[PDB]
Amino acid sequence: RRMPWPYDLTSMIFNQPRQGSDKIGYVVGTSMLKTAVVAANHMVYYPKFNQRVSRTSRFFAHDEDLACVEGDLVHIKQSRKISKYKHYYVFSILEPNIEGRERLKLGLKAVPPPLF
Amino acid sequence: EVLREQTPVVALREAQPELFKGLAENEKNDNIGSLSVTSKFRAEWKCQSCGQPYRATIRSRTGLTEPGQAPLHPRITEWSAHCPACAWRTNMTAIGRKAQEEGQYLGLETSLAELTGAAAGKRIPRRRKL
Amino acid sequence: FRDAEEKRHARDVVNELPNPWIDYVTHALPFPDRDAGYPDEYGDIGQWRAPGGPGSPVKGPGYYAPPMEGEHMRGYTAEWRDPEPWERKYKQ
Amino acid sequence: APIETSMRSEVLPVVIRPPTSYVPNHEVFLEKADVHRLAPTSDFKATFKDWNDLMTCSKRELRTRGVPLLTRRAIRAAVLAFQNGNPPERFDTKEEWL
Amino acid sequence: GCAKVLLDHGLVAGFRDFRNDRAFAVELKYFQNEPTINIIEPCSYDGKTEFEWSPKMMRRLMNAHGIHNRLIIYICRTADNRIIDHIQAVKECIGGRGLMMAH
Amino acid sequence: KITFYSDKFLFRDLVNRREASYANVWEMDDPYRFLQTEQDYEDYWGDNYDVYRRMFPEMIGKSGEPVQQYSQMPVWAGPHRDHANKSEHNWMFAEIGVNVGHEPLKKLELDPTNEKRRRFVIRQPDGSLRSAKMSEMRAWYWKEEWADF
Amino acid sequence: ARALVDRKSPQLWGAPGAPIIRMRGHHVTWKFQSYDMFVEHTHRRRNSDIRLLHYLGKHCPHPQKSLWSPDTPVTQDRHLFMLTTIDVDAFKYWFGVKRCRLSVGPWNILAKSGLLPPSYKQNSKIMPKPIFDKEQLMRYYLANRKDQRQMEREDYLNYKNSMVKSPEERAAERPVAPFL
Amino acid sequence: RQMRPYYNLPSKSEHGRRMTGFLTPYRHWMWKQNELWRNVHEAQFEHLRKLYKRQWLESFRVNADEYIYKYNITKSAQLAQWEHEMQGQERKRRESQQL
Amino acid sequence: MRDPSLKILRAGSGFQQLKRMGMPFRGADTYSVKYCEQGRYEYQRYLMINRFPSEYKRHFLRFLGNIRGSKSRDAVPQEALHWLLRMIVDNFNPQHVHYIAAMRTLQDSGELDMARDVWKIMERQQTWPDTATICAYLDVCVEAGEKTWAVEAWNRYCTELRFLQAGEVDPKPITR
Amino acid sequence: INADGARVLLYPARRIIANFRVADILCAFGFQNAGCKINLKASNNPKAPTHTVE
Amino acid sequence: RQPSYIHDKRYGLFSNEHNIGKSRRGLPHITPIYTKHMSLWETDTDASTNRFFRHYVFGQREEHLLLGRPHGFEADQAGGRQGDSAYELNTDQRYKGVPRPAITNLHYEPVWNQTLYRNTAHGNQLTNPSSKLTAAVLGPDLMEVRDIKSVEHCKAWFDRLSFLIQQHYDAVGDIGAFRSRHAQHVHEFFVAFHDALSSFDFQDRYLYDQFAKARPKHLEDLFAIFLEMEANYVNEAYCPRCSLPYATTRYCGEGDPNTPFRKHRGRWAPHQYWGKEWYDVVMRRAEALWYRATEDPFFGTTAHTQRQAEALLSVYVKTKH
RNA sequence: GUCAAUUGUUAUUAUUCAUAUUAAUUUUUUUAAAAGUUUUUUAAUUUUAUAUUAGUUUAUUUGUUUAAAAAAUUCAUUAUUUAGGAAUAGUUAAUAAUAAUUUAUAAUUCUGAUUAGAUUUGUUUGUUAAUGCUAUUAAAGGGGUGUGGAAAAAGUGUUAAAUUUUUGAUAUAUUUAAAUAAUAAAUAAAAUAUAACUUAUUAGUCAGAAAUGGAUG
Repeated sequence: RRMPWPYDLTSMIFNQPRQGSDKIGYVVGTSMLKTAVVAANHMVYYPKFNQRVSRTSRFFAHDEDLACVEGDLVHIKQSRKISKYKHYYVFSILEPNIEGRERLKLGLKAVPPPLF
Repeated sequence: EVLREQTPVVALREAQPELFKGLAENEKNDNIGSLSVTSKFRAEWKCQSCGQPYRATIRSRTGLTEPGQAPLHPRITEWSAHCPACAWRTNMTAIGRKAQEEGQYLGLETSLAELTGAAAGKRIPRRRKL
Repeated sequence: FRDAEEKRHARDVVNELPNPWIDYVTHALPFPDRDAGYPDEYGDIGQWRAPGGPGSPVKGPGYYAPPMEGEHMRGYTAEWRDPEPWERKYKQ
Repeated sequence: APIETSMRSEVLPVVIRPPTSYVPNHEVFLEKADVHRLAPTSDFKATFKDWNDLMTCSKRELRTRGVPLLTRRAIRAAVLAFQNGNPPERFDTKEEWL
Repeated sequence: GCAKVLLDHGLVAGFRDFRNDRAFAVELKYFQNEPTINIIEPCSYDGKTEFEWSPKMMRRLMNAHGIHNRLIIYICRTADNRIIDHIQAVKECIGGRGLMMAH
Repeated sequence: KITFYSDKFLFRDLVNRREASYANVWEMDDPYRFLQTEQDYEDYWGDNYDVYRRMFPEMIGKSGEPVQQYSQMPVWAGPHRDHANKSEHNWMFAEIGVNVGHEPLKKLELDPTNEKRRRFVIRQPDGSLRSAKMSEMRAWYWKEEWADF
Repeated sequence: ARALVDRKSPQLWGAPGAPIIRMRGHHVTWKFQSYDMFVEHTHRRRNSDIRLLHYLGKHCPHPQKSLWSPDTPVTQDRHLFMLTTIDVDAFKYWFGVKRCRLSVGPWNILAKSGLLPPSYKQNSKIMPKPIFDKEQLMRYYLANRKDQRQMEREDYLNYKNSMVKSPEERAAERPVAPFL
Repeated sequence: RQMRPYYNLPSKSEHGRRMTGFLTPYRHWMWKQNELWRNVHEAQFEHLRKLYKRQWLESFRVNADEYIYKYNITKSAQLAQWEHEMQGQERKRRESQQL
Repeated sequence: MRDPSLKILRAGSGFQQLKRMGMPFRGADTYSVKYCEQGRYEYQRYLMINRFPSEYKRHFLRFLGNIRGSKSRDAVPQEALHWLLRMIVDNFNPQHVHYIAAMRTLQDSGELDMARDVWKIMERQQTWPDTATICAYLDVCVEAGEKTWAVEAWNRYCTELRFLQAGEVDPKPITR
Repeated sequence: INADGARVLLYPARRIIANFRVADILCAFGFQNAGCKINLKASNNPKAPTHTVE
Repeated sequence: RQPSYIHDKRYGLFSNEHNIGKSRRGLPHITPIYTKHMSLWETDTDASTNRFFRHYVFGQREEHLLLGRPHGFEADQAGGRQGDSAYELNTDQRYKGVPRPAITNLHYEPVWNQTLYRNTAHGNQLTNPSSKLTAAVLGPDLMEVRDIKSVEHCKAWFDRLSFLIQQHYDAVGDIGAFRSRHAQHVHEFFVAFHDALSSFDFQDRYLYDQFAKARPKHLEDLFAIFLEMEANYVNEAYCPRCSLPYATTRYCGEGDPNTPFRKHRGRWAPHQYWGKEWYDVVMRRAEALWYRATEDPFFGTTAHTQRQAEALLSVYVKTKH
């Protein structure tokens, strides 16, 4: 048995109007337009083990002015259904990847490419 | 049943012989009369009107009960003086009579019958309302 | 009907006695007046706890001293401002 | 275990009406009570002996004489509504249903 | 704080906070050339799990079949970060996470 | 008990004794020096019923809420339906609610002073409404054990 | 609405209707039987109280003996007691505020307690329904009708707002010379 | 449940319902009598339904009176403590600043 | 063999307890006497709930709909006051629209004392009413005919109100 | 305790709780509130009775 | 289980029924109920109050791992925390964020929070039967009318006993074809009448208030009458275990159906003559009441009466002790 | 702040694992059950909307008046099985009421996807001293004149339900479905209304309660 553990990072920093209302995570994907893929942590607590592990997932969020560069810390919130999979909007960006803007200012991709 | 012989009520023989004589001749009328007028004994009876026997407890046709007993329907004396089927007409002939005589029926006759007077109304001390 | 039922009501002395089941409603809000033996924060039955323990809402401070730069002598004396035949043993 | 009781007649005198002129018989009154074919009231008329016979028949007594449930329903208030002020005035609906 | 508690219960002769960051010293105390601390065990065999103790979960321990029994000593780290033995922990009726046991 | 008192636990009990004062000697050796609070007095004297009945009158309670009748509801239907109020079986009615009905607050749930007294009405078979006396009310709560050892 | 009508459960006025106080039996023998009174919407779904708004109380159909009374023989009003518990709080709400329906099945019981008058299906067969005519009721309405002014104080108090601030009370909530 | 008496207005058409729901001009009058007995007995409801609705409202206004009154005791206490915690806190940020 | 006390003291957050916490013998003798001591509603703690940014307004409108809609025909004049309470009971702090909506609806219904009750509630809630709201309560005070009320409310809230002098600028721009 | 071949536990209880053998080994011993469970298997075991005793 | 009033306070009073009114609701997976103890809420409660937040390894760790707070696997601060981070250490957070809410002032200045309405002005001005307001509004006149049964109940109680005293005065006499007077019948009723006054389970105390005004002066000494009864029952004619002749009727208990010698499978026992033992049982039965005469709190008088002393002395002389 | 408590006769030892109890299939007459829904003036028209199928694990989500009765939506987060494991495909996103051949190269996937196999997605069980192991729903099968407020619309019944009070003196109905019957299983009788099967019985006898003879070899 693996039961959802609400007490976590996003719960402790932000008062969530309902379950999972707001979330926080790193901007993994900005390939799609007006849609910054984010990886955030939703906790699962094992009563058997009595230890809780983190299962990280992928959420989409809508950034209007294309403000989210790869490697940023965003504080997203839930909202009305924008598409089949977007229901989040980037409420605020905490940590901007300075390099990501500058490494784009040089003319490159905001992150070196993966290896495999 | 709970108050086996605690009621000081007197028997039917001494009190109401006409009911005692109205009883169906159960051959034990010397015994049936000895019971109280209030008793819950489901005695048989004779149709005063319909020439048949009918089963109505002593107090029902009597209409009398002990203080502490839950009072009966206050108009039972007539309901059980008459054998039940043959009884219906009696209490309906009276009210239908005074019904057509004015074309009016209101069951509220009890209230005006309950009304002894505005003097009797003041037997209630009403409360100092806020 | 209404008057002649209220009128006969105006005669009987058994009336004019406030019947609780008619006069009012005991409690209107869905949450009870006080905590009544329900499972506590730690999951134990109310038999194993006493209401008003440490989980009780904080009673709150008494005074009000906003700053660290709270500098006033003749203060700090305004917090405390403390016949009869008592039995000797008990007063001991 | 002494427990007295106000007998069911003493709370309310249960007196049964005599037949009105419209259904003055034991049989014709039961003929009035076949609202739907599932209650064959008419072929069960003979089961009761007279007017005053039908009226006092109880849940145990009606049942023991073989009266099926739908009849155990329909025959009842034909008496009761009659006691209350509604004699069994109901146009049979078999043909329209059928 | 734990050694401070065990000391006041006497399972150890006496601790000392040398204020060294790494390690401090505690003097064991023997009786009948047998160590006073028969069975001492850390509550959470793993750091990932941190079991917390209701003021009743401790109170059930003090009663071994109807006799108020303060033999075993459990240490609790209160929410206020006061290292407290289970005995005092039920006294002022406050819970905390469970560090270890000793008896 | 299996408590392990410290080696110096009664020190405050000592400097009390080692510094006690007594005006007359009998005070020093009085037989009821042990008795400090009422919780002590109730037990020490709980043996001799004699003083126990005469010192504690409140233990043998004699004051209960008098069985009080409640007025009915004047029904506009007239006497045509007023037969229903009278019946065979005296109906017992008790109040249930998210507020009231719980065991722990029983001593408050039936307090004669608490404005929120749980409501218990018995419709007597005649039709009158009376308050249920304390015996029936408690029967709506669960049972309890009690006996003089 | 459905080409196949839900035959064994036909209900009026579409769905999903307002609350109705109902009597749900827990299907066991009559000895073990004990019904419920509960505020549920009109239609019943097969998920068995999926749609229960609020649970009022419990009724026992079997006449129980002395409910552990002191076995008082002297009252003589110690008939077989019929226990019944009812949530007056919620009922005062749903009946009054949300205007739920009221089914006769339970209603007869509530009438016993003092909340409500006898139900309709309760028919005093000895006392039939009376006859009515406007004329003889006019003279009564002509004879004894309450004054308009007094009645306006009655219904207003009886229906709108019982709590009316008396001058004495009004004399208290009047402020004082510090800030008056 | 609409009832279809026998002397009710009949229709001699076999295409549909045979009996019609069109009363006899006496069944109108018995109705206005039997319908009245309801109105005679029913007008008690809208009297009660206003009464019970009145109490429950006044109930909510006197019960929640004590509640808001008591809840205010808690929040005023809980908050005065929170501004006091940041006070008991800020001195630590000071002393740790000294360290 | 592992200690039995451990086998209990280990699984304190056992999913059995989790149900009794709601995360996903029985007489009156056992329950403590200290139960009957808690005063009315003391058992409840403070509650600081954050609601959705939109639902902050929708919920206000429904409250704004009842108060200014209570005095239609059926709902009692008092009802306007009962909706102000149900909001406050559930921690929605009552905004100035819900205050004016009460005093207006209450005055229209001839209820003057109750119209002051709404004013004391906002005196209890320690909500400082703006000038628009201050004049509102004074309006019922006119129907109330009490100088003792207006004088009281005068000192407390509208003391520093000063006429716009010729030299002062104009209605201040939004600064918050 | 792990006497070689078994892991035996002794714990308090309201009364004597054990199998038919261990019942007497505590009762014929003299204990009253004892409670014992012999590893529920006595891990290092052939089927031998002395391991229940030692 | 958790109660249901938890649902309302978090979401809204009576928010339940509005949600129930959904057309497509509960089929097949309902929206379950949010019943979570108020101190265990995900959002509102801080770390110092919610125990679950005090978890470290996957809880507070990530926070200090994000905030930059020097954090260890165990330390002096709340959760795996050693010292403040550079930000907390340098910036003043007293008045940053939401302004200090005005309702705080309510605490130090508490006169504002006051119950506008009298809790008794709810409709319960007379729910307290013993209050001063109750007797005032009811007046002295209707005051007794509220409790005519409490007087009638108590008074009818005695008139059961005063009647029983006379009927079963002398137990030797017979009241049936096999029915006899006996001392137990008055006692077990009286005990039951003393049961109502005194018991904890069958608990009725109001009756004693009415004793002063519902007492029969014929029974001011309830217990002398009790002792005057055994002196009658001491006669050697009828069985002391049976109240029937020990010769006429062979086996006792047939004649009074309530006799406990008959059980689900209770057989019979022979009769007995009046012997020393059945002199002694009377003695202890005579004794037990004597001490009770003064020790009985509800009925027994304060001290013995001249009617009592001669009454017991009668039983002694008769029982030949 | 009142209830956690473990019972196999083993067979060198290691290894949860044959013969035990609990709960189940075995296991048996005491709860079902058949058709004809019903209105209406118009050959018509009002009112009569989710058990039983077939194969689904990133899955199933919702009402303008219909009723009630006098500006609330089509979206979502989560959790998803196979022992030995590699690709998927009317694509994704942005335009827009475009896009049968627009614009990007996109989208899923080893954090185990798609196809295939089994399973109807679980406040329901059982076991237990207990984290656990171990069950459960009678329940939505595409679109093709589009009705209706909502497709839930040629099986699949049973609820006191269907626009006059049909009827509650009823709970009883006999063939196909769950639903634990050896109900004081053996001595004194049933405050009965007398109807139910009818006889209603088996196992053991080396080890461990208990055997000799007779065969056998």
